[PDB]
Amino acid sequence: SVGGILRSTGRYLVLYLIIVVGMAYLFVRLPSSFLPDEDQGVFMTMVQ
Amino acid sequence: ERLSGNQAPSLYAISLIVVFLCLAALYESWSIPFSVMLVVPLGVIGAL
Amino acid sequence: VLVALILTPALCATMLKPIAKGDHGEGKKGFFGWFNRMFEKSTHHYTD
Amino acid sequence: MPNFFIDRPIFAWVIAIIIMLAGGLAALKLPVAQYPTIAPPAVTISASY
Ligand SMILES: CCCCCCCCCCCCO[C@@H]1O[C@H](CO)[C@@H](O[C@H]2O[C@H](CO)[C@@H](O)[C@H](O)[C@H]2O)[C@H](O)[C@H]1O
Ligand SMILES: CCCCCCCCCC[N+](C)(C)[O-]
Ligand SMILES: CCCCCCCCCCCC
Ligand SMILES: CCCCCCCCCCCC
Ligand SMILES: CCCCCCCCCCCC
Ligand SMILES: CCCCCCCCCC
Ligand SMILES: CCCCCC
Ligand SMILES: CCCCCC
Repeated sequence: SVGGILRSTGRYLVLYLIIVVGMAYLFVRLPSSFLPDEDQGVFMTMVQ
Repeated sequence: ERLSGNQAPSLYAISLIVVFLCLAALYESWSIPFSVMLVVPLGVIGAL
Repeated sequence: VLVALILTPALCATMLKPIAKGDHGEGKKGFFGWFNRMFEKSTHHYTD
Repeated sequence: MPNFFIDRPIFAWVIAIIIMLAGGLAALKLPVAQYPTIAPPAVTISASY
């Protein structure tokens, strides 16, 4: 399979630039946070 | 929030450059390092 | 001392021009020719 | 060690660039002053009658 891939080269350079553009796309759209807000078996209710 | 913020590209830029240099020392080549460093997107795409 | 043991030898071996046997820069023209003649002369004075 | 880096000039260059990057980055975020703390520390008790 790889023996065949190494005769192609140029086809797989395009696949790579697609993967990079795909990666670059997903990274920008994926929202960022710091640390997940975890359930800790407790919480409080303020009455004011 | 006011005292600095987002020094991540700054630090991951020099992280790439030090990885490049270390590989350059490993192979004794300014070019062969790229054959390793191009796999970075292959992992990131699946995570994303 | 680390630079003189690591980098300086690497630079001397790669990016330093070959000096022909006998040449002490006396053959050079302009100021440096005079300085090399003066210094090689003063080196003989000093040793004697 | 010198013989090692005569044959491996890129390795020799890599050590030099990392030291310079490490230094340059450290230099930017160092404090600036005329002197360090050279004067000995002093405590004062202030009372009033
Ligand atoms: C699933 C993730 C999707 C992203 C892409 C992942 C990479 C693709 C998966 C590996 C598949 C490679 O499959 C491999 O392809 C090459 C051609 O490219 C074939 O190679 C064939 O064609 C080439 C030229 O066209 C000939 O020189 C070669 O002698 C012939 O055998 C191999 O016989 C095949 O086994
Ligand atoms: C700033 C310190 C740099 C470390 C240099 C590492 C030297 C490796 C050379 C090994 N050897 C002696 C066998 O040549
Ligand atoms: C910080 C810049 C590093 C420069 C490295 C150059 C390596 C080539 C050596 C000279 C060859 C004749
Ligand atoms: C730096 C060059 C040293 C030159 C020394 C010259 C001394 C010559 C004096 C002879 C007196 C007997
Ligand atoms: C990139 C060049 C770094 C060397 C210069 C260091 C200067 C430090 C200035 C102090 C800023 C607070
Ligand atoms: C061939 C040109 C010679 C130049 C002489 C350099 C100046 C001498 C300084 C004492
Ligand atoms: C810092 C001293 C190095 C000695 C290596 C021979
Ligand atoms: C040859 C090893 C020397 C180590 C310098 C810290």
